[PDB]
Amino acid sequence: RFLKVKNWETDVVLTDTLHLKSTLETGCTEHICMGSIMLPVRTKDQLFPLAKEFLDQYYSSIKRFGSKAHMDRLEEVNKEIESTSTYQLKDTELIYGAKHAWRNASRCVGRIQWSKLQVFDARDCTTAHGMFNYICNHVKYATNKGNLRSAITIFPQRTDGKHDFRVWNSQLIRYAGYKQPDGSTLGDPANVQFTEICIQQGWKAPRGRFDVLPLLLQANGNDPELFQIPPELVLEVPIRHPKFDWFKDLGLKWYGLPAVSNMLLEIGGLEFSACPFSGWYMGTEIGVRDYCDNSRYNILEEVAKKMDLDMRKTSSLWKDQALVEINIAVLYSFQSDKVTIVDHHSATESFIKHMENEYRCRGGCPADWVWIVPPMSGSITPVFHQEMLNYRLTPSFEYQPDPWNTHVWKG
Amino acid sequence: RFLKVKNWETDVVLTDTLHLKSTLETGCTEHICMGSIMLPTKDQLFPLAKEFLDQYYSSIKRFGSKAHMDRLEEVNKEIESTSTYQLKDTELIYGAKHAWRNASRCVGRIQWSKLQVFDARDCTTAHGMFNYICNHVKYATNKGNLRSAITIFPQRTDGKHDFRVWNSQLIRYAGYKQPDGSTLGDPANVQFTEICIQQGWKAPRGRFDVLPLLLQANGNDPELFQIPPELVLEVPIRHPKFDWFKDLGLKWYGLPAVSNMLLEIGGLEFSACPFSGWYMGTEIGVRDYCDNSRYNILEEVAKKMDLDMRKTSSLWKDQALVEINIAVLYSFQSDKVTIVDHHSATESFIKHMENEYRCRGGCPADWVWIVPPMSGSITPVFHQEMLNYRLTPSFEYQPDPWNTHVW
Ligand code: HEM
Ligand code: HEM
Ligand SMILES: N=C(Nc1cccc(CNCCc2cccc(F)c2)c1)c1cccs1
Ligand SMILES: N=C(Nc1cccc(CNCCc2cccc(F)c2)c1)c1cccs1
Ligand SMILES: C[C@H](O)[C@H](O)[C@H]1CNc2nc(N)[nH]c(=O)c2N1
Ligand SMILES: C[C@H](O)[C@H](O)[C@H]1CNc2nc(N)[nH]c(=O)c2N1
Ligand SMILES: OC[C@@H](O)[C@@H](O)[C@H](O)[C@H](O)CO
Ligand SMILES: OC[C@@H](O)[C@@H](O)[C@H](O)[C@H](O)CO
Ligand SMILES: OC[C@@H](O)[C@@H](O)[C@H](O)[C@H](O)CO
Ligand SMILES: [Zn+2]
Repeated sequence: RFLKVKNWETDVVLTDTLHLKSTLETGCTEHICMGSIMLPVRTKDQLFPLAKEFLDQYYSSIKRFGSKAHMDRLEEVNKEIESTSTYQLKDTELIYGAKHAWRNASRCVGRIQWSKLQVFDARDCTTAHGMFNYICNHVKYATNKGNLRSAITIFPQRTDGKHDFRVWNSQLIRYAGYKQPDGSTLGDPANVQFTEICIQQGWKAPRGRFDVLPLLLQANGNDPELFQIPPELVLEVPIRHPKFDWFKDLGLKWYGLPAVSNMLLEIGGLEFSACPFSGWYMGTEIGVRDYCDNSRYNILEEVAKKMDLDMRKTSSLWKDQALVEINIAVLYSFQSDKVTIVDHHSATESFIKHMENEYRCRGGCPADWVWIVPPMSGSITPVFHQEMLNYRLTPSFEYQPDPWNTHVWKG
Repeated sequence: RFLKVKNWETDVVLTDTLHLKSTLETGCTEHICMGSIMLPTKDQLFPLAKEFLDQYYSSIKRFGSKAHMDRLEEVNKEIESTSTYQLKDTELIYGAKHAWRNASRCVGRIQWSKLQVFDARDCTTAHGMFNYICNHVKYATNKGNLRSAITIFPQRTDGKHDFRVWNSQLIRYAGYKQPDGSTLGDPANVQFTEICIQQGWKAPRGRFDVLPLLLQANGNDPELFQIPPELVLEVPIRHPKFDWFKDLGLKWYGLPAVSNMLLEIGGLEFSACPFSGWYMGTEIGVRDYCDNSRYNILEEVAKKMDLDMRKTSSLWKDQALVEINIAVLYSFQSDKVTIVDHHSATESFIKHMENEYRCRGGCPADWVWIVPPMSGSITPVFHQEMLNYRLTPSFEYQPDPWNTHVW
């Protein structure tokens, strides 16, 4: 079967066949669309078809499908599964699987970059101190003094589910949040619960507005351990505005390296529960979401005050006005400090070219419109006008529950 | 089977049961979400009529009463014999309000119970349609203090005698493809403009020519009518800070009135059912003015603001976008023509979703359409999970009549 998507700005029509390869399910049915819902231990039985399907995809991409190397590899994996109940990926297959999980990430606007990903193989890691060292190395390589390079570090896969590797942090670099007795929050409200867990575990909290959290690392299903990233490895940008000289006095800064550490990477039925990955920011992530969500740093009022906008009525668009100035400031600052960042115009235009290329060479590009459209100026970006099809391909990044909700404490 | 929607800003979780009542399909499957796609006989009729009458009688606390059973029998009788049926005035009104209530893409539904229903089922000719429409325009405009209204023309019979308004909105501007190769006026309406011309309209060929009405009664050939200028309230667009803004020569009309949809009630189909409310400001300032395939004025505005248009990362488009939208709201407000800003409208909609969950068990909502086209995440709907599903009575899309009509 074929499916068409149309761009309503350009009338360009594209044809999807890739959706035929989708296996995992969406949450939607013929009677209900779940497209705006935020959230979407294996047998030998289920494992061999997953491995075969993956290895067939890998062998086709290297133009060796049905070769002797292909056939021998299938047999080698089959034997390993029934003998040891699982299997190990070769290095090339791991690299391919990690890149493809990114290529297949339908909520990712940055996928034009998918084939340029540095893969660090950390499957020989055994302790949390080992994990600390791997993570430091990742951050230093990815940071590259501001010329950010995409990277992923892949700790040992799941075995019985009782020996998981996990990074408890939601991002490798992120700011603490502290709920005060009077009910206000100091620092980042998104991270209060995790900050509380760190303190409980022994972290000496500085209790300021931008304290970089310590790493909380779990190796081999053991209790997690606390480490501090060396400050010299944490690149940060003070935020200032090109015209508004009072902007600096808001005391804002943000870190340069976005590094997601709480997702699960699934490759050929194997589950990599610790797989921190990093790229670079699109400006709106910081200027719109981190700074301006009511439940995050919530700076809109203070900024509009300093801009002396008319705040008596929403219809003066004071929020919209302040929003734009803050976002200009974020891009200005990163650019001035030579730290990689992309604006939402550049990013969405690049995504449309990526998507079209993918339709032509791959037969499709699964994409989640709700997530691809930026959180400001939606319709003056080309993605707003682009119909998209959302489906799930493997290899993939998947959500997993926060580990404090599942961990069996050893004590 | 019982479904939860979470607001990620406030943590409020609501439980949806209303979706189990859904009849029509979504376009989605368990393998593919089509959430962002723009357009996804007598035997068929009695179940649809029964389902409708059941909800109607339930709504007036008379479910399973003799009045209920009697009407079911009566309509049954009437379909058996006539192959269709007629709604009582009360049922028609209820059904129209509920088609609005059920419109998953409509952010303004807090208003749904306040809809003036004009029954034009006695209408027979295009001149008659013109008269009803003028009366609707004048009633709804109410000198700037806009009132929601729908005018309902006769229902489909054998489908060869359709009433249709060929216009996509009652009031809209013409578009003219030019020797130049550029488009003068509104590029969305080029095709319709030409049809009007080719039917004999004498076009002024300006930037903001109010289209004539192209009205089709009883499956006959459509006829042209000019809406009395005095009934078309228009707003000149100026900015409260930029004195130069007025020199752009921008205006818009006060009355948004959709005329190309099909109203489905209890299986009956009302193919001409023009309906009107009032604007959310972004519709004009973001979409009408700034879409690339529309008036596309971002470049000229940015220029008058002397912004650095060298780099996308200066956010010159974004800055100009906000100013254009400030001007739209200020101009409508200054002239006392009802308008709602996107902050106000989306705040209302969250309150309405909460009412509907509390009083009806749910509220179908299409997040892709509900979130405004600017400043998405600073409005509360951005953070609100929504379930989309199709309830009847409903408004439905239908093919443009010129593709279908046999002249
Ligand atoms: C190279 C620069 C990149 C940019 C600018 C970028 C941009 C983004 C942004 C803006 C989002 C949405 C984030 C949010 O609102 O929470 C996102 C989602 C995502 N991207 Fe990227 N991306 C990049 C690289 C990467 C890399 C290197 C990977 C993994 C190898 C990745 C995988 C993802 C995934 C899995 C999501 C979805 C997260 C979820 O569902 O919660 N991206 N991308
Ligand atoms: C009273 C003020 C109202 C406001 C502010 C309002 C707001 C809106 C907006 C902004 C849209 C999106 C339109 C677009 O982007 O093209 C919309 C969609 C819609 N509204 Fe309303 N609405 C109002 C009243 C009404 C009324 C009176 C009806 C019907 C009786 C109605 C039925 C619809 C329908 C059916 C759609 C979806 C059209 C489609 O799917 O293409 N609304 N509403
Ligand atoms: N630019 C980036 N941003 C990014 C990419 C993927 C994921 C994320 C973080 N997503 C947060 C999702 C989330 C979590 C908790 C609550 C919530 F509302 C939303 C951020 C990158 C991070 C890593 C590589 S690129
Ligand atoms: N404020 C209004 N706006 C509005 C409400 C419903 C529908 C519309 C017009 N929608 C046009 C959607 C559309 C269709 C086909 C192609 C396209 F690009 C865009 C506008 C109202 C119109 C009537 C009552 S409220
Ligand atoms: C409820 C809704 O799905 C939720 O707010 C989504 C909307 N779109 C998003 N898009 C991105 N990129 N990131 C997000 O966190 C969200 N949040
Ligand atoms: C392709 C995409 O579905 C399309 O551009 C939609 C997105 N959301 C929208 N939302 C509204 N309210 N109106 C629209 O016309 C659209 N267009
Ligand atoms: O404070 C705890 C949160 O940071 C955490 O629960 C995240 O929201 C979660 O890891 C998803 O990002
Ligand atoms: O916490 C809700 C959002 O504000 C948050 O997830 C941001 O979008 C994220 O930090 C962007 O990178
Ligand atoms: O033509 C595509 C859109 O610009 C258009 O449908 C507007 O969104 C509409 O006129 C707003 O009322
Ligand atoms: Zn769906």
